[PDB]
Amino acid sequence: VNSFSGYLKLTDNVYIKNADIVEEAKKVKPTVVVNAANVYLKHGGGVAGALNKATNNAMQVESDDYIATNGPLKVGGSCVLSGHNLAKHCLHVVGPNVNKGEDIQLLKSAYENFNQHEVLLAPLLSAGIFGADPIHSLRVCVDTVRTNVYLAVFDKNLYDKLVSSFL
Ligand SMILES: O[C@H]1COC[C@@H]1Nc1ncnc2[nH]ccc12
Repeated sequence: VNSFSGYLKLTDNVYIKNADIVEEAKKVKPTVVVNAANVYLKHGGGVAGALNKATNNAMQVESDDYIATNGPLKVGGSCVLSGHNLAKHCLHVVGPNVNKGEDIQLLKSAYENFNQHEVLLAPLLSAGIFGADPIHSLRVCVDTVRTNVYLAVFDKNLYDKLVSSFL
């Protein structure tokens, strides 16, 4: 039993809700919140910009030190950093950005990072400003993630479409 509330159950391990991931994280304080990161951990917009803003830019400060030490992530890769005031940990995961020409096949590799954590609050990878089809992202999530994932979908219209089209 966990404290996630109001989710629709899609499969044995995947759950979904129309919610603002920032507000969800502040309420639940999950062990892991997933950020829709880029390889430079520049949290300018989308989910990343919103999560970083909610940390009063502390996420960005920590991320800049991480990059200065380690260099950029790989597309499809991840790193674990602090969750600040939102969660114990933030798993920064880089899905492919279609508006940069990146290979959508890397979306499966991106979701594989979730399997290193027993329970996660997450957005749909490569959705929103990353330019992928969110219906496809949900399909890859369900077919790749084996741990317990709670998906927050900000847009109500999109949430309803994802549920109604789910096979
Ligand atoms: O699938 C994501 C990528 O593009 C649009 C979607 N964005 C979001 N999803 C959940 N909570 C959110 N809070 C702020 C932005 C946001």
